[PDB]
Amino acid sequence: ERLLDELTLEGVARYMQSERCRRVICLVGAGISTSAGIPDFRSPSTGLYDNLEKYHLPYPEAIFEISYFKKHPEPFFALAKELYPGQFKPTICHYFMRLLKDKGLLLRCYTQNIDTLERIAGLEQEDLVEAHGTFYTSHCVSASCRHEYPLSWMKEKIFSEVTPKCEDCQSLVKPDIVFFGESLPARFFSCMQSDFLKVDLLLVMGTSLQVQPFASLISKAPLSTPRLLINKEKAGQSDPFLGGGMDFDSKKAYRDVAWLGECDQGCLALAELLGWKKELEDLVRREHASIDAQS
Ligand SMILES: Cc1cc(C)nc(SCC(=O)Nc2ncc(Cc3cccc4ccccc34)s2)n1
Ligand SMILES: [Cl-]
Ligand SMILES: [Zn+2]
Repeated sequence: ERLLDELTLEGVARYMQSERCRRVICLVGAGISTSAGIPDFRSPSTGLYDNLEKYHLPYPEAIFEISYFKKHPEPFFALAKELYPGQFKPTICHYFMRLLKDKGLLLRCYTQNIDTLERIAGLEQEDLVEAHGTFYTSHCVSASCRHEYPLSWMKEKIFSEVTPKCEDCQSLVKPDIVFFGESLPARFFSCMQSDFLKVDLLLVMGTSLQVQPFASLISKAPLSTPRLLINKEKAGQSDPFLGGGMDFDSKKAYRDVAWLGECDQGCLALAELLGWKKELEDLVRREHASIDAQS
């Protein structure tokens, strides 16, 4: 009775092009941006926080915490300068999502990433749930002010090593990323409650589904909704020690498919099956050319 004729990428592609699949939700994480030269910011093994000792922190995790930021914002802003990407070129995976949008198939992209590449690739605010926030906008932290500043303004402050202060009230201005101690945006919960009633396919790309509540999203899909993981490692299965998890491989598997490899290569393989490879190549090459040519 299952919706996929077989538990393979080919089965997913046939399902996507059938009349049964009209609304796709993408859940994406750091694995979709590594080929753009942006390392994973939740990983202690990616060499982003190896030299925090210059910042003289009371403990290493203080730099992620909101109360420490509001008291001592300088370490965060110096780290932001050190980690600021040298270019923002979205990957094949980002542009595959733009094609889903262009084809009328994209219900929503939920991202754990803060790098803004989804927006550069042409996903609009309405299409996006930035579950961990984003650098795309920043706000004055004073509750009576909340003046919004664009990334161009925040970048200038970061690179000139001037602690960003609100022009209206002189309070700190903070990028709209979710620090430890802050709540996830209300938009995440609002959109989840509606979108998961409407989803025909979950495309899970570049996330190991380990950080909550973003990981628990997969259990919100209807039981029939196929779920395709494109990721370097299998993820989302039930923990044998702790315990709607992914079932790729048992005799009871019926809807979950794992494609294990680089996110770009998986999206390229899917686009090829769909007949979209030329469209995707042309889109990526033209957008990359435009980005390379920024003068
Ligand atoms: C600086 C910058 C600007 C843009 C547009 N894009 C990027 S992507 C590269 C990168 O990994 N950056 C990073 N900046 C800060 C990082 C750690 C961090 C520390 C404290 C709180 C966090 C709260 C939430 C999330 C992270 C937080 S990682 N980075
Ligand atoms: Cl993760
Ligand atoms: Zn202000």
